[PDB]
Amino acid sequence: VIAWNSNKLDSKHSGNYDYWYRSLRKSKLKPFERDISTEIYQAGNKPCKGKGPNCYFPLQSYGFRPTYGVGHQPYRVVVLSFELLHAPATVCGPKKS
Amino acid sequence: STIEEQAKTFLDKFNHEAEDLFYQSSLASWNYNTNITEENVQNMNNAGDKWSAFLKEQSTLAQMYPLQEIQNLTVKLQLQALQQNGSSVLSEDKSKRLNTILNTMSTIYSTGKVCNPDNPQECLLLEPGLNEIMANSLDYNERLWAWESWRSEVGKQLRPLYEEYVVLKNEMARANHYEDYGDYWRGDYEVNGVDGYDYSRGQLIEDVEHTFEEIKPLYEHLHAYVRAKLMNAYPSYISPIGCLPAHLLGDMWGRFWTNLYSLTVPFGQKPNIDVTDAMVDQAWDAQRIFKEAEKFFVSVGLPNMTQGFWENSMLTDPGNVQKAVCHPTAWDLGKGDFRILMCTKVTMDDFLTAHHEMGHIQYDMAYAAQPFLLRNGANEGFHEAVGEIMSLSAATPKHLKSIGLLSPDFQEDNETEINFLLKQALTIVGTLPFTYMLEKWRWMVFKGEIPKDQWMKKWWEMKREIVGVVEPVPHDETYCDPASLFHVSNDYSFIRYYTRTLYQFQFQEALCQAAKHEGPLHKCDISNSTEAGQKLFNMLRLGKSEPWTLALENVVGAKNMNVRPLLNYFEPLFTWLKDQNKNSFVGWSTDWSPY
Repeated sequence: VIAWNSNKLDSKHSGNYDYWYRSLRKSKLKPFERDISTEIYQAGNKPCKGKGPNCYFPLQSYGFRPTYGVGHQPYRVVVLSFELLHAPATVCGPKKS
Repeated sequence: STIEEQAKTFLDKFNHEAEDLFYQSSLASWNYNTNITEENVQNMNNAGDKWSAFLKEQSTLAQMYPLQEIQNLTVKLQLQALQQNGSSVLSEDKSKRLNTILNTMSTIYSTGKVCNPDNPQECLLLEPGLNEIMANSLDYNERLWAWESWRSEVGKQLRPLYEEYVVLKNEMARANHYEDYGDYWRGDYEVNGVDGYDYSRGQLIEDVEHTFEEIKPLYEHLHAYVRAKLMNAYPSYISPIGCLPAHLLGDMWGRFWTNLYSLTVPFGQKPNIDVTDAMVDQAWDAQRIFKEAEKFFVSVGLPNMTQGFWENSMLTDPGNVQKAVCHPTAWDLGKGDFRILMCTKVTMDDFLTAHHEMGHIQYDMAYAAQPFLLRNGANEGFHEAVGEIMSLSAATPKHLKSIGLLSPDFQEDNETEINFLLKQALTIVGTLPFTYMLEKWRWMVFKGEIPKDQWMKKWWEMKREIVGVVEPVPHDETYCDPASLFHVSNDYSFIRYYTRTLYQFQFQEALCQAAKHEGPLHKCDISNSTEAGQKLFNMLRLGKSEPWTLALENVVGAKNMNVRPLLNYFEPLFTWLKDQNKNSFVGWSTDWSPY
């Protein structure tokens, strides 16, 4: 897992609402699964038909600002996933000559 | 999905936008205080209106969750805090009338002016002139004249609005499922649903009365000593057995008695311990003071200050380029953006104020782990208590010698200790009975025991019975004296000072038991002690997720408030007061000036 601070790159005045995160979902996500569904999360037995009681938007925006603390600064995270399937290894490290 | 899961989902969805709007409002307030401009004023007003509308909408929408089907205390407290509509539950006309009355009272209190009888055009204002006359003047005519003018300005021209304000507040309290406004203010002290930690509103009153009765001998001896000392400074004015006049108390309202230290000092032949001259000779600045305070707070085990704190706090007066207000207050913008606005200079008072502000910021960072609805101390007095105990720990001679302000060959005698104890008593203990009397009078007014025409009479009766202040000028029922108070005219509590004093004394008695210390209690220093630091941080991080009784017992080991720490602290001063009053009259007579 690779991560680094990007306060001077992703921050913007009056809040940088370009970044969002999912906080509500019907169930947990499987590893290596991607889902960009924007359906309103139904928190009750009543059918969901719009914004209101027991119907909240599952996506929330960060709003990065340069005056935030170290714990709230934007951090770009890159995770390297290696595959070891039964196939010739086309990817290798550098070799010194 | 049960009701608890839905409530948790609602809280998680609401807290994000709540913190966002709170940070926006805090940034607007910071821009207003650092630069007073029309654009900043408009932005702050818009942010406040948006925040009020958001709170009203959230309180209206939060009524769908019942409190009877909640088994989690952290969620139940947040639901109870959200269900309180506040002033937004009243109608439009009543809300507009209440706001108009509040604005009128604020303008009357702010525009308080004292003019001379010979020159009606020659007038003065409160802060530069009236405080200087009541604090640094020895004339019987000028002080009494200024006090009478200030008492005549705020009065009969405000009671017809104050009564309607009280009626509207009672209606608002009855609309929020409360008996009266007093029970609404005491709602934070009531705890229910906890095994062995329940607390009632009457129990608080009983404990306050018991603490007052236990302090009564010490306050009586202190008042007798102050009267005996002021009798020589004002001959034929201070009664030997009667009460003391209000204009000679050293305060506009008789709250603090610190101004009388120049005339009531027992050992004025030697200067008091002051590190101002040391900082002037060493040419220090506010940056060095804040660095020393940060090192002191880190040495006890607390985390260091954040980078944004040092990169955004205005710890130095910018001058004429910015219209900044030199008013030291704690600022918590949220999301790690902690700032401090203070025009710190090279003085011991500014040193203690900076230590108090840093203690407040450390507390804010401590309870920052709790959600936005719980980002607050266990009560309205924990912050000030922590700040005061930190200031007292920093003001110790050992810490001053360690930081390099005092010489290593410095010594301390009993006279300096007695002077320091007398100063602390005049600063803190001098306002306790006045606070108790004001709070009891306001509670009885809210209860309706004094309906129409016994306000001023019973007010002065209780004042002469508890505090012992005689009227220097005959008054009547129209002169509403309590209306001139800062906290009464602006709708602020007053018992919070007594609560924070009790909490400060209890914390001073508790934390000094773990840290190694020898000698009296006022010399206790918790520096370089990780045990006491961890014991305090275990309580500072609780926030409002737990009742104040459990948080207090986790520190002092007691399930209820206690006042014996104050007696153990002032015993060295109490013995000297008894020795001085052994040959003098004790007490005060309530019969004086038969007008």
